[PDB]
Order: sequence, then C-alpha cells, then structure tokens
Amino acid sequence: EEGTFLFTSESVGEGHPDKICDQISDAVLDAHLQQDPDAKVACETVAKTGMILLAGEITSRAAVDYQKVVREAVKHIGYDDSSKGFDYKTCNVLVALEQQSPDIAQGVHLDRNEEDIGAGDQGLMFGYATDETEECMPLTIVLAHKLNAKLAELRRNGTLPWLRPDSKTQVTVQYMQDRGAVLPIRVHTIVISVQHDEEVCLDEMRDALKEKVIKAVVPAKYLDEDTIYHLQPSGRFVIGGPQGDAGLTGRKIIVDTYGGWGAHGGGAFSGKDYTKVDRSAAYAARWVAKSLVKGGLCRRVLVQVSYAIGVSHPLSISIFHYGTSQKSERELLEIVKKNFDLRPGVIVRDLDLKKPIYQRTAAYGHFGRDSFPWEVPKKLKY
Amino acid sequence: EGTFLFTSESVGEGHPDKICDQISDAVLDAHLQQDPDAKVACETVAKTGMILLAGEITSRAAVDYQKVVREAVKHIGYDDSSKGFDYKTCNVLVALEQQSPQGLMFGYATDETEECMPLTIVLAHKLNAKLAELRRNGTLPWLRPDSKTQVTVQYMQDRGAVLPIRVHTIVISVQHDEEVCLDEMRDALKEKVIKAVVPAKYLDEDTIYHLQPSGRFVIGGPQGDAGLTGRKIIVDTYGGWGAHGGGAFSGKDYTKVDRSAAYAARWVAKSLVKGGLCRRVLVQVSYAISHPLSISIFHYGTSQKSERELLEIVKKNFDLRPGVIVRDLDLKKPIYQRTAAYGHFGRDSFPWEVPKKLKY
Amino acid sequence: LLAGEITSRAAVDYQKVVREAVKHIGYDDSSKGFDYKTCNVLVALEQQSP
Amino acid sequence: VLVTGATGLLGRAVHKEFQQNNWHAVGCGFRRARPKFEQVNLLDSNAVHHIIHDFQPHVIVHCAAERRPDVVDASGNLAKEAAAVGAFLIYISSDYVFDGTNPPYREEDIPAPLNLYGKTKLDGEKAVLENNAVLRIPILYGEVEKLEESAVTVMFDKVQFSNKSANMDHWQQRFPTHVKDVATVCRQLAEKRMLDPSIKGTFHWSGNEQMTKYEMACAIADAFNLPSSHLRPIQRPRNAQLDCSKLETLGGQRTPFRIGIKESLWPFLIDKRWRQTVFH
Ligand SMILES: C[S@@+](CC[C@H](N)C(=O)[O-])C[C@H]1O[C@@H](n2cnc3c(N)ncnc32)[C@H](O)[C@@H]1O
Ligand SMILES: [Mg+2]
Repeated sequence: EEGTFLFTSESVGEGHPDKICDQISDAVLDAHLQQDPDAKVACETVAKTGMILLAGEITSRAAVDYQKVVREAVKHIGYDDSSKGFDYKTCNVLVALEQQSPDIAQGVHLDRNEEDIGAGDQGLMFGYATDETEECMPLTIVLAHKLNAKLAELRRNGTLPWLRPDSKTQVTVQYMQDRGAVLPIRVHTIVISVQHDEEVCLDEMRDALKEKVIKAVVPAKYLDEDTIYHLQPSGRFVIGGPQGDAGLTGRKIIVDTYGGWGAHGGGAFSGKDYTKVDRSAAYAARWVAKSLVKGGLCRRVLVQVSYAIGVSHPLSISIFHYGTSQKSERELLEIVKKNFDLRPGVIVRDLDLKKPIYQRTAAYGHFGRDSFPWEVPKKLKY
Repeated sequence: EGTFLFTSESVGEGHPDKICDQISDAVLDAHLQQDPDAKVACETVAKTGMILLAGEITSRAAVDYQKVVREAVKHIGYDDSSKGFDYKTCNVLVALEQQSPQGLMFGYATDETEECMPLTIVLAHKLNAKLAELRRNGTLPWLRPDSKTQVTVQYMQDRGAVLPIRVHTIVISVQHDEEVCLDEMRDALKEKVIKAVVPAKYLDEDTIYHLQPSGRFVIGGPQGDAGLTGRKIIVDTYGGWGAHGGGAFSGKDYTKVDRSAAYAARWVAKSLVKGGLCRRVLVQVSYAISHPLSISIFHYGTSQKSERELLEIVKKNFDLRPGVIVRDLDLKKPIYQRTAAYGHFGRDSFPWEVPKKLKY
Repeated sequence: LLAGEITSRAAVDYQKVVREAVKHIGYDDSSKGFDYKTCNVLVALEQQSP
Repeated sequence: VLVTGATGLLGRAVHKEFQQNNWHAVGCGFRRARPKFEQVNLLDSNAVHHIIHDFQPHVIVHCAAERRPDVVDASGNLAKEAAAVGAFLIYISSDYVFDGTNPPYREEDIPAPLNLYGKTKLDGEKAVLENNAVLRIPILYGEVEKLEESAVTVMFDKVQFSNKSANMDHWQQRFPTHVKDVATVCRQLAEKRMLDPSIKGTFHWSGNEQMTKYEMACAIADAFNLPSSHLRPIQRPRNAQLDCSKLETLGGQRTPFRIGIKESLWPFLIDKRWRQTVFH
C-alpha cells in the first residue's frame, strides 16, 4: 500500500503504581522547594501492597513531614479505603533518605556561580517536536494522556463515581509519511482499562467509556466504523493500584515524554531538582525542538544534548530535522547555538525550575501541555 | 562537512541501578533453574546498606534470596564497608508475593560495528568492561565497582547509513579509593583503558577527555545514589539510537513480551544487516489482543529491496509468536544475569545475537 | 516485619501465616486501622537448612 | 464553500486559500479524504446530494485532478444541485481544447483538440454550461506531496541525476501556473460574483511566463544552482496560450516561476529525501 504505518503510544492514570511513585517523588520535591529553592533532591519512591518507601538523597534547608506529604499525595490520587486496595490513612510509609554525597556536592555546585554550576551527572537528553498537532506532540501520546485525564476528571466530578484511580490507555494511529513529516490518518485502535467499584455492570462501563470519555477526547475526524474498541477487555479490574503489584519512580519514562517517538537518553524526571540534567536539559531540549517547529524552521525535529558531571556546557549538540527544512541541519544547529545557552545554571532561570509545581508534571506527560515554561516557544533571531 | 555528533552512555556493574538489574535477573535465574515455568516480576531497590526485593512471583521453586543477593553483590565487588557496601553485612529485605500453581517493540541493527551496534554505545560499554577487568586483575587496584562512561562519536551521513569518523569526546567517572591521586588516575584511564578499547584510527589529538571530571568519586555505589531495577533501559538497548516502547528487561521472565519479543526484534534486525540485505534497519512489531498484527521495517534507504520484500523475507525465516520465540532463543534457560550489565545487545554469546542465515 | 534467625527444613509461606493470623485477630478493614488483605509484609529472616 | 478534488494539488490550494481568509471551508475527494476533508465520491449521486443539501454552500469549485499524461466524466450532476442551492459552480478546465496554432486563444474562440483529454474536457463544459463558470487553466505546478502530482515537478529527478542524461521537449510552449495563483483567482471570482452578477461563461487564467519542458528543467536547475548540461532539447497543441482577458480586464495574482518552483521542489532534493525517515 502507500507509505502507511501503524504506531501506538500508551499512558497511565495516577493510580498506576509507577506513576504513584512519580507523583509522590515530585510531591517531596515540591515540599522541599517551597522552603528551599536550592534544595538538592534525588528522591526515589517504591509502592507495593500497603507500602510506600522513600529512598534517595536530599540536602535542603527545608523541614518536611514525609508522612504528611506521602499520605496527602495518596489522598489526592484517591486511595482512601481497603476496598480500593490501598488507604493513605493506614498504609506503611518508610523513609530511607540521606544527604547528597559531598563528593558530588563539591564537584557540581559548591563555591561556584549559578551560571557555572556543572551538570549534576553525565547524561544524554533529547527534545522532539512535530506539527501533526497544535501542541507539537505525537497524536498517539496526546490522546493517550488526555483519555486518562478525562477519566480522573470525571471520577472527581462525580459524573462517574464508580471509577477508581488506576487506569491504562493505549492509542494506535495509522500514519502517512509526508516528506519527512508524519500525518495521522485515523485512530486504528483504542484500548482502555480502568479500575472500578464492584457495583457496576460491564456494559454500563463500556458505554460510559465510549460515549462519555472517548468521544469527548478524540476528534470525530480520526474515528470511524473500522476503529477498534477494546473497553475493559478481560473484565475484572475491581482491585488495582499497588495492591498485588509493585511500582517505582522512573519506570514510565516513555509515557512521560513522546510515547515512543523521537528518542530518549534513559533519564527519569520525577524526584529530581534542576541540577539533575536528566530533567532540566530534557525540558530545555523540548523547548528547543518546539521553538524550531513553531518558528517555522521545520515540521519535525529531534535534538540531542549531552553533558559531563561537574561541567557547565553541553559536550555535544545535535539537530536532525528529518529533511523537513530548507535549511541544512548544520544551519539549524548554528541558529540553536546563538539563541540558546543550555548550561543548567542558565536553564533554571529561563525555565524557572525552582517553582514547586513538579507534581503537576508527574502525570499526563511532561510535554505538550499548557502553562509549562518549556511549552512556550522562544522567538529566534537569525 | 555534512557531519554530525551523537552520544551514548554506559555504566559499570557497581552502578546502583545496574546492581538492581543484576540481582533482579539473578533472582529470575535462581527460580528458573528450579522451575522452568516460573513467573517473575522482581523489582530490586538499592540504597546505603540495603537491598530490597519486591514484586510478584508464581513459582514452584524455593529460593534462598539471601544467598542470591549476597553472591551478586560479592561478584560485583562490594565486599567492604570502606567501599560503601558489603555483601557480608548488608540488609536483605524481601517483600515478594509468591504463590505456587497490546504493545510495540523495536529491533535495531547497524553495520557501523562488527557487533552491529551503534559505535557510541559499543565503546561506552567496552570502557566499563575494561575497568571491571583491570579492577579484578589488580592492574588498577584503586578501582572500585561503580563507574560510568560516555562516548560522543563524530559521524558522516552516507546514503541512509551512518559512517563513524572519529571519537570526539569521552567521559569516564569511576569510584576510587582514597590513596591514588587525580593525575595518576587520569593518566591511567587514558593510557590503560581508553587506548586499549578505542581503535587508534578514531583517536586523534583533538579528542576531548573528561576523566574523573567530578574530581572526587570515593563515595559511590548505593551509598552515593539510590538504585532501582529498570532505570537503565537505554543503556540496556541502543543508546539513543533506534527506538524504545518503554519496558524494562531485568526481573521479568520470558512470558513478558516486553523482553522476549524485544530480543527477537533485535535478532531479526541483526539478521537483515548480517545478511547484507540492508546497511542499517529498524524493525517494529505491533502485537495485538497469535502472530504480531502489524510489522513495519525502516531500512533507511540502505536496501536495494522494498520494505514489502524485506517483510516477506522476514515472514519465511522467522516465527514471531511468543511461544515459538522462547523455543528458538532458548529463553527458559537461567542465564539472564549476564544480560543485566554491558547491554543486552551487541554480544555474540546471546542466542538473539547469532544471526539466522536467511533463505529467500 | 519479620526479623530473626531460623534454621529449618520447612518452606513456610510467610504471606499466609502473617495474613491469616491478622485475620483471626480481627483486622480486616482500613476503618479499623489495619487489614490483613492490604498490609505490607516484610521478611528479613536469615534462614539456613543443614 | 465546497471544494472537490480537495485532496489533489489544485484542490488543497483552493481550500487553503478560502479558509485562511474569512470563509468556513469544507473540501472533499474520493481517495483518502479523511481526516482533513469530508469524503465524497463524485459519481455517487446520493453522496453528492447529501453534503450539498446538508452543508448550505455559498460557492462550489469542481477541480479536475492529477496530471502526467501527456498522451469518462459526467459533471452535469453537479451544476443541477449546485444551482439548486444559492451558489454558482466553477468548472476548472484545460488548454487542451484549442489546436495550438492561432495564439493567444480567446475566451470566445472555437475549440478543436485531438483524442484522449482533448474534446473530453468540452463534454463536461457542455454539461455544466447547459443547465447553467468555466475557468480554463494551463499546465499546473505547486507544492506537491509527490513529484507525479504535477507535470512540471516529475522532471526534478532528471534535473538532479547528471550521471545519466535525458532529453526534454522543446516543442510545446506552455505557461506553468502555480495552483496557489489559481487558488486566489478562484477566491476572487467568488468574492465578487455574489455581489456583482452575472459573472459566467467561459473564462481564462494563466501566469505570464512562457516556457517549454526543456526551459522549465533549466529554470529549475538554475534555481537550485545545479548543472543542466546533461539536459538535451528536442497529437498535442503546439502553443495554445490562454488569452487571459476577462478576469484580467476586471482586476488575479502572479508568483514568479523561479521562486514558486524552488519553494515547491526543495523537499524533493536528493539530500533531503535521504533524511526523510520516521526515525533518526
Ligand atoms: C551523579 S550520581 C547521583 C545522582 C543525583 N545527583 C544524586 O545526588 O543522587 C548518579 C550516578 O553517577 C555516579 N556518581 C556517583 N557519585 C559520583 C561522584 N562523586 N563523581 C562522579 N560520579 C558519581 C554513580 O554511578 C551514580 O549512580
Ligand atoms: Mg514511574
């Protein structure tokens, strides 16, 4: 056939244990930032039957009640009863937090000007952008997130009071290549599984999912009669979240970014402050990618940067425009060098990365969302 | 020129996340060796003096978790408190839930190395391996188990393929004792590690070296940084090249398609390149709720044959039904622990790394 | 949490023992402060078998 | 604001041009119309009927789609129901109606073509005109998704590959016209006719640049700073230039070829095409 290909991206709800951890981790980051903007935070989180474990390293002038913060986040997610498989009131919270290593502190940020502070680690990071949507994100991942977002919104609204927080959405789309750009044709398949109470019949849920969830989120243009709908496949899902499962911070890095598109350098966002370039440089790289697409230099773009620990400047910068620009890939690179300064000391100011609103990023993706600073394209001078 | 740079990283066996991956797969092994059909989702978490095992297990095996954990940590090299960690004295906590009795996946291959892997990650991997080797040698006795490497290669675009030209930048951070000085360490990493791993042709006087760039790496391992299973998925795979759907390998059994189909997808990708059918390729596999529903092959214009032609070639040489995959790759056998460090791809020892001769 | 040194031949399901004991005692819901169904069960028993 | 052949080079140009400048535009086409355009087959009578009788269109534009030979249709259906609602049809047509001998052929000149594509355009004009515009146009180029969408753009490969030489036709004089220039012309014949009737009868548009296949090839090469030395000059009209009088007499748009073809063909540069993969 034509240059057609399928592509799938998935998202999860706040109730998924990997994302519970991501959220908690960022809740502790927000708690610390509120009192100490320069709090060094690398907080991993572990969820299991009846348990939240905090582990990692934090150096902060802030004083934080980990119990309150952990338990309050589990409340905001909606696990408040044994019937749901988890209860913030009565779960086990364990804390294994130590100081950030001096050897890192000296080598990264001690006795140094803000602009000169070294990357908090070595690493590689990618930014991606695509004109297939207004948000400059893959349709597959945008729909995936929004679906979960609709579910929890409707859960909290009381319009669907039989919903529980754990949910997983998959979204497959039939794509056409277009001179390096990609074009979504139709939603091939939507899979939705979501946790629910014992009372509801299967057919009411599948009816609610389709009419009250999917049609509110997915444009009719993309849906048609051959669009496959697996709603609540294999029934069950009465219990969910941590109960009989195990989850961690940093195990949804693909869901958190580009749903399989672009590239990824391995690094996880949640629980980390700006000196950890896994997050700060990755947000920066997205800011670059989007700026180039919104600025009309290309239709699709992937950006790579890498860093060494204790070193301010990027070790490497790489631009691939997928042959969707009249300008050469080296021309774009040159434009990027004179409009952007990607040292973590400068990015923190440009993107304002000491604000305690990281918990907002811990679900429904870190990119393509309104009011995130990295989502606001910089005007380029060339 | 029309050249460009690309970076990939690797980590050593003593890196906390990779510790967690190795234990997770040592656990898996210990179960399979007793029970071929053991189901396993084993998460490992590591932090100062603690190994926590967590997850779901359905097996007929009774495993001495304490011997498994301590043996792995011994092997890795954490045998004294002066190194931040000791298998003899550490705390092993178990929260596993034993009982007794859909998805994209990507393969990638490139002819730019003999191992059919991007040169970037290949060199990064090998750099960490020379460190472990020289540590165990006692050639560099001041070495310790935790380390990280990073290689930036300067490439040329060549008709869809990528042509390595030189090594632009190398980073090595490795945990060390308190005796050795900085200059000696740096002199050793360049001369004994880098020059023994990187082919001479790729090293020139303009090659930048960030060696012990932190200045001090005495505190390390779980003490330096919390470790978790499944947090090095790009190091496990293609180092920013190709693509990735999102699933961790370590701690899962073969019935998890995230692992077994990912190994198959590589096997196919590496077969096509080594069959001379393409200079470089990315293989996609949509499995559906049976055979994989959709398969795309991106040969990057590096194949004289069409994508449909390469597909057919794939169909008559490969059974990609999970059941058949485990037979073909012998996935019931308990040696996953050797995968959990130095990347799952690019090493001849693995069934998925032995190219199937293609008849078409 | 279970801690201590055991030397024995038995293969005990510490899941069932801990959960069934807590059930018998009568802790079966979050409203009561504790629930055998949902509680964390941590095992750091150091066991051998001669 | 209904556009047919909206998936074609021309139709995508039309729909774009209306929608950006104060119209609620809705295009259609047979092959692969969704997601951007409500799908409709022309030869399906009830399908055509539904959308017109359901949309309430101010104006309609029937675009004759696809090119390349360079070697069927009942469009009357459209005019019946185009005029049924308060709106007028603009049947796009080709200079392949005149013989190509007495240029510039007038609006009111008499047509005399030959074989496939010749008179077969007139039958559509008969069917449109009887039962109540006919806007003729020359060979078209524009921003194509595939080189074969225009008889101008197909040549680009031959222009790039010096390693093997090719021969270009210097026989036939033509006026390569940017579909985008036609897109505006079409917006202008609608923006006014609703106010100033009774604008109908056969009409003529064309760009002002006279070229042959060979000259177009060399125009393209010199636009991209490429070698053209490998190009070789060597039942169709010799020169059927379209006397663009009526609509020019009123008061159109013209994009210089060397800029418009450069804007259109840069994504098919060898080097760019190599880079156009889904993954890096
Ligand atoms: C930079 S560290 C720590 C991450 C985070 N910044 C924190 O404070 O926990 C992440 C990895 O880098 C390596 N590392 C740890 N301490 C280091 C040091 N002092 N110098 C260089 N590299 C180090 C270890 O392999 C570790 O797993
Ligand atoms: Mg996670």
